[PDB]
Order: sequence, then structure tokens, then C-alpha cells
Amino acid sequence: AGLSHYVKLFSFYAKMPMERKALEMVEKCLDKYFQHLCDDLEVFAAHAGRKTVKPEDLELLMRRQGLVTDQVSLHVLVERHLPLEYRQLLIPCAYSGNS
Amino acid sequence: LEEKLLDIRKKRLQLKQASESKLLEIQTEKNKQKIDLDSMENSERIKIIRQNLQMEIKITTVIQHVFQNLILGSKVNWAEDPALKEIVLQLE
Amino acid sequence: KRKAPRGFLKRVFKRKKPQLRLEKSGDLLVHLNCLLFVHRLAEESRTNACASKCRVINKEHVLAAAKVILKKSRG
Amino acid sequence: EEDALQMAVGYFEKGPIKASQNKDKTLEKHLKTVENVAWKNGLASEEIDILLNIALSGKFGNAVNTRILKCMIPATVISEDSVVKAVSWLCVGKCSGSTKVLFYRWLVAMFDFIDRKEQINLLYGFFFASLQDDALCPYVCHLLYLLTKKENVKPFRVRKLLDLQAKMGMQPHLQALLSLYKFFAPALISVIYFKNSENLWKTALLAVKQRNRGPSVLNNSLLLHYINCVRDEPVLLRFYYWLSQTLQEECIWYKVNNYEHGKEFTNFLDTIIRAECFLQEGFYSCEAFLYKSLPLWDGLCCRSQFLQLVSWIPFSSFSEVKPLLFDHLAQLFFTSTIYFKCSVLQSLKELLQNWLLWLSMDIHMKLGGSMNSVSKLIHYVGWLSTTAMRLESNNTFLLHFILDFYEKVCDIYINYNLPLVVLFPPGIFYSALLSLDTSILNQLCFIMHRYRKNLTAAKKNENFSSKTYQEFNHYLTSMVGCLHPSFLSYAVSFKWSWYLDYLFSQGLQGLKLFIRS
Amino acid sequence: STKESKNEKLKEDLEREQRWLDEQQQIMESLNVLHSELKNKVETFSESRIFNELKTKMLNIKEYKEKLLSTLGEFLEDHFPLPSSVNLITLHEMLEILINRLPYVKISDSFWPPYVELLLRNGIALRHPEDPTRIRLEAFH
Repeated sequence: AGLSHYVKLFSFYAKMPMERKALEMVEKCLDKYFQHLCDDLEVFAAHAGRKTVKPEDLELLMRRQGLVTDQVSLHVLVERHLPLEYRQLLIPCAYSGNS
Repeated sequence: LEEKLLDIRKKRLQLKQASESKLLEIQTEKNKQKIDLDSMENSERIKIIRQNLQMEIKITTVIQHVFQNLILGSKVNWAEDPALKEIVLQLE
Repeated sequence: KRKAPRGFLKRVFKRKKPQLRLEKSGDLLVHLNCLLFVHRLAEESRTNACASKCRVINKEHVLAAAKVILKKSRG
Repeated sequence: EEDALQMAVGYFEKGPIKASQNKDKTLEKHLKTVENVAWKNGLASEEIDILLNIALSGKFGNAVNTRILKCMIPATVISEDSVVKAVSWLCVGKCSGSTKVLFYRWLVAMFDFIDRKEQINLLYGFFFASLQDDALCPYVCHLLYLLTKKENVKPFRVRKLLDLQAKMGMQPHLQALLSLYKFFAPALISVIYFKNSENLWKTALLAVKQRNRGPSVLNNSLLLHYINCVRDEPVLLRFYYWLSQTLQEECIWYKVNNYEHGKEFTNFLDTIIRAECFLQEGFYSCEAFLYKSLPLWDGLCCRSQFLQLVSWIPFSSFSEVKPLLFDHLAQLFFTSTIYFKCSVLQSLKELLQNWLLWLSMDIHMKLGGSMNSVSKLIHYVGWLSTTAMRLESNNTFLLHFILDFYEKVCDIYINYNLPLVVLFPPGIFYSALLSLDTSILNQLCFIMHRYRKNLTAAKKNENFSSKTYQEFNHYLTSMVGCLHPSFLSYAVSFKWSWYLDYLFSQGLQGLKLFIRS
Repeated sequence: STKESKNEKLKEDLEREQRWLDEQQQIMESLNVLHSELKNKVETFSESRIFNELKTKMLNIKEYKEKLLSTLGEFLEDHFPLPSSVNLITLHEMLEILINRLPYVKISDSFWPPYVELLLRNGIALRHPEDPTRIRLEAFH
């Protein structure tokens, strides 16, 4: 499903041939990534006091990976990777009705 | 059939040499326009206005392309407006 | 490939944790989380494959890649 | 009703669906049944384009249910795409991504029907900036492929497409857009194709088309005319150089396969010959290649193609072209069968016609040293064709082609205006007169009649005067006194006038023409 | 069998030569009328008159620019600044001035981030590929 789409992304993100048994290991690597993202998100939101998780709870976890910085803000990374309609909903544009 | 073919070939050769003469006249007339171009290469006041055209259309090809991207992104209601209608559909 | 899945990401979030309320576009942001995760994994796998000088990515490179990427990408 | 029904739908659009007393679908389904008969008039298509997608009911099923069959009856007009450019406006309503995909699919599929494609082409950037969307990219790329012009290839668009290629994956739609932008001003270099998912809509588009019906230069004929009209240097020197390097590389290609390469080189020589026949002068790279490749040439290797390039040769002096070419089309002529002797006497028959065409214009365009060259060509072929009947024992199939050559030698003065009436060698005229089949006898008789006509015409406007007339009277007294086993056979098949009429009705046209003298 | 082939290639070549003669007559009349037209149509061009046409282009392009910029003043009131953070018009024109003579900075991260991410999505401006705290107006030239 989502992991299968993600290894399809791995094909064009590694840009170099892979093996099927290796992508089945990338399956468990993605599951192992999420087994940390879901309980890191829970604690980052719990300190925030919200049982829900909001976007700013996730830019902080981004800072925890460190790939978001003072030079590369949260709104920068959405620009480089997500498509146009997939980026419209996160960063506020301006129509006097900023999202 | 061979007589008609010979007649057609003679007509075609006449209209080929005639066309080469006409096209050579047109090309030497283009060469005559080339000294009119040399009448531009004097560059006492053609050069300055040509450079102004190049340095002002490059501003008119920027503000134009920030209208194809500003009558697009915002809450534009682009063509449902008589005003922007003549300013959208911007001439190149 | 220009894709991003709405549904499977939310299903994975619900399966791993039954108590969360991922917001209207928070699915989008966790998908960006994994986008940058897989980007880091791809680039550092290129790096450690160059360390082993192997022209094709293999199990041993990505196994070492896991213990680094999923450890720094951890909060 | 179709207009009234969509105003009724608009009435549903001014109010909530719950507050409405009737279904929003059923009326649109009646409209769909109408579309099954007649989809949308230009004003009707305009209206159903502009309102049903902006903000109102326009359900992502109901809007698509129309958009599948919303195509135009006559065509799409400017006002259709105007207010729906405010549907690509892509905001609080946005005509959401599934109907947006369907919208760009419709814009690709019905792009064949716009009154002014120039207006939409001036809307290039509006669709180009929508290409950033991943869902719209595979269809916006096709739309821009059909929308593109040179004024829309600004370098910022080129770098935006390159940024899209780098950010996204290698895609056939982006590849098609990039190759097209390289076809235009080359700010980028790159080396599927009108592949649409509109095939399901194409059946509907097929019905729409039926309803509309009911209501470097060789392979370019349109540009070959330009080079036909310029005997310039930078055009016939680039052509000389490509043609020579293609008649060399593809001829060296013979020396490795010689079997399947003899069908592309042969089909390339055929295009060469066709281009020369159209342009009517022998390419300067085709005699330069013939002079190089004639000594090496055998009899049958591209025989019909090499002996059609010989026909298209620039008119040169015989003392400078015979040793180079005619000394190898005689070394091969005398050593090959009748099917190469006839294929050279046919080759040189067309060569004579081509040398006479360009000499008639040398009279039209204001001689004696070029005169002696066609005369020498005729005398040399008459030397080829008088010993060819010696090698082949006066073969009638070969004599037919020999007199086919002189079929174009008698009719020089009347036809090409050149004072070059040149008679037979005795060994050809007398062996055609003493032939055994009527089909070459009457050909010789027709050629004699044409010689009569041309000599009489040359007596009018004025060596061609003394020795030619002496030898022609020699031939005349020999034939008119003899005018015979072929005629014996014709008589066996059967009052001198009755016999002549029987001969004349049996296709004896040349004999009748010469007897009428 | 060979005079029937000669007659076949004679009829086919007759049709082909008739087509070629038709296309030759067409480009004969077209070339003659083009020579007649271009005679004393573009040849009657003075250098002074040529520069006057460039001055007419100067005024036409300047009025087109003052049309586009007048609309940039009018329509962008639909945009309007609300509540420094700089007005969208002013920060956009400070983008334009910077790219006008060049820069890759152009705003040095002008404020009101909805406004900078307004003119970034549509292709108006671009981020710097290395240090994304600095902006460039897409180099529309």
C-alpha cells in the first residue's frame, strides 16, 4: 500500500537498480520508521497537551531529524518534494483568505 | 505520352530557369535591404532606442508574466471581468 | 513517479497507534516526513555503497543505513 | 428544450438541493439523453462549460457525468474557454482534482475543435503553471503539446520544465514536452507520443467527428521546390557534400552486407532519381559519384538506379565526359547481356533527352561547341548500338531499344529546336529495314518519317545540310524501293490499296505516316 | 512486356510531371507576385523612417507597459495589504527592481510569509537552490 508506493518512490529517489528481496527489506524499514514516528508524534503532542497532532507538532519532529533548519524552514521542504496540489494545503498562500 | 511529357518538361524547365531568375532577383533585393540594414548600422540614434526597446520589453515581458501568474494563483475570477479580459490574453 | 497516498498513510497511523487524531492535512505532513526519510535513506545508501564501492545497492548497505537514518530521524 | 433545461438546472444552482422540490440529476439525465442525440450547441456548450464547474452544485459525479458527454456539436468557441479559464482558477471551489483531471482530458480530446486556437495559445502560461500539479501533469502536457508555439517557449518556461523533470520522475508526457521545446528555440537539448487515455472518450469523439461531418532535402517535396529555384553556392555545396558522403558511406555499406543494404540504398537512389527528375538537373554529387563508382560497377548492381543517374548528368563536352563515364558504359555495355545493353541505350536515351532539354534553353537563353557534344553523343551511342547488334546478332529486343534511342534523335529539331537532325548508322537502319518483325519495322518507318519532317523543318530556318541530306536520301531510296518477310507474314494473315489499308488498320501507324509523305 | 512497362512508367511519370508542373506554375505566379510586391514595398524604406518606426514601437511598448503596470496597481487592490510586513505591490516591485539589473536575493525574505509563498507557487519567483532564505524572480527574460 503506502509502503509499496514509497518503494516505488525509492526507485526514482535512489535512481539506481534494486532487488525485490531488498525492497521487501525496505518494507520492514518503512514499518520500523513508522513504529517510531507514531509514538514520537504521540509524545510530542502529549507535551503539547493535545490528544490530536497538529502541523506544528510535526515541524518540531522535523527539527528532531534536523533536516529542517534556520536556513531551510518547514515551508521550504514542502516546496522541494510535494506536488502543487499536495503543497497547497500545508503552507498558507495569500488570497486574503490564507490557508 | 512521350510528346506530352516532353512538352511538360520543357514548360517545367522554362519555369525553373525563370523561377531561378525571379528568386535570384528577390535574393539580390534582400541584399539591397541589407544595405538598408547598413543604414541602421550607422548607430547614432538607432542603437540607443534599440537597446531601450530590448531593456524595456524585458520589463514588459516580466510584468506580463507576473500577470499570467497573478491572474492565476489568487482569487482571480480571471475572465469573468471585462477589465482583466483585455489585460489577460496579453499580446506577446 | 509523482504520487502521494492519502488513505494508506492514515491506515498505517491508525494501525500503529489507535489513539490519535491526525488532522485534515496532517496526513500530508507525515507523508512529507517519510518523503524526507526516504530521501535521506537514498542519499546515505548511495554514500555507504560508495564506501563499499558497490555499483548496485544491496542488503548490507541498507542494513547499516537503517541504524543511522531511522536513528537520527527518530525524535 | 436543451437551453431551457439547463436554465432549469441553473435554477437549481441558485438554491440548495434540499430546498429544491425536484431532483437535480433527473433533468441532467434528460439532458444526457439529448446529448446521446445532440450533445451541445456552441452557445449551449459554452454555458454548460462555464457555470457547471465554478462553485455551484456541479457534483463531482454529476459534473463529470456531463463532462464525459459535454463535448460540442459544432465546435468550441472563444467564450467557452474564457470563463472556464476561471474554472482552472483552482480555489475555494477549484472544480476538485477528479473533475480537474476530466477537465484537462476534455481540453485535450476536444482540442481538435476550437474556432481560434490562437486565443488559447495566448493562454499558454495559464495552463503551463497548472502543470506543477501532479494529477494534472499527464494531461496538461498533452494540452501544451497541442497548444505550443514559438512565442510560448520563453526561457523561464524551459527552466520550469527542467525543474519539473528534476523534481518529478522521467515521464513520457514531460519527455514529449521537452522534445517539442527542443524542436523550438533550443535552450534545452534532449533526445508517449499523442498517447491519450481519451480512447474511451474517442468513441464519443468519433461520434462527435461523424456528427460534425454530418453538420537533408531529398525527403521534402515542399522544400525541394526552393532548391529547385536557387542554383546558389551554400545550397548546392551542402547538398553536394551530404550526397557524396551518403553515396560513399551507403556504398561502403554494400561491401559488408550487399543483400539487405541493396534495398535502402536502392530506395535512396530512387529518391535521388526522383528528386533529379523533379529538379531537372543532374546533381553534381551524382556524376561525381558515377565517375568514381563506374569503373568498379558491375552490370546488375543497382542497374536501374545507376543507369537513371547517368541520364541526369550536367551537359559536358564529350571529350571530357566520354573517357570518364562513356568509356565505362561501353566497357560494361559490350560485356553484358541484352538486358544491360537495352538498359544503357534506355539510360542514354534519357540522357539525350536531358542534354537536349538543357540545350533548348541555351537557345532560349541566347553554340557549336555544345552542338558537337550532343552530336558526338548520338554518334557514340550509334556506335554502341551498331556493335551491340553484332555481339547479340541483331537481336530484335535490343533493336527496339536502339530505335527507341533514335526515336528521340529524329525529333530533335521539331521538339528541342536544336539543328541536330542526326541519321542512323547504316548498320542500324538497314538491319531494322531487313528485320523480321513488323513492330520494329514500322518503328523504323516512323523514325524515317520524323526524319523527313525534321529535315524539312531544318530547311526552313537553317554539316546538317549536305552530308545529312545525302545519307538520308540514301536511306530513303533504300527503304522506299524496298517498301518483306514481316509484311509477308502480315499478308499471309490476310488490291495494293486494300493490303495497305489492312496493314494500316492493324496498328501500322509509322508505316502510314511515312507513306503519307 | 517492356513497352507495357515503359507505357506504365510513362503514364505514372506523366501524372507526376503534371503535378510537378502545377506546383511549378503555382510557385511561378507566387514568386512573380512576391517580386512585384516586394518591389517598392520594403525597398522604399528610409533609415530615418526606420528609426521613426522604432520610435512608434517605443511608444507602443511603453503604453503597453503602463497598461500592465496600471493594472498591477488596480487589480492588486483586490489583493491589498491588510495589516509593517510590506505591501504586496511594494515587495513585488522590489523583487522586480532587483531582478531588473541583478540577484538571487531580491527580497532577502520579505515579510508576510503568505505573500512570499503567494508569488512562489505560481512561478513568479524562485527559491535559492542552496540557501532558501533568499529569492529570485524566475528570470523571465
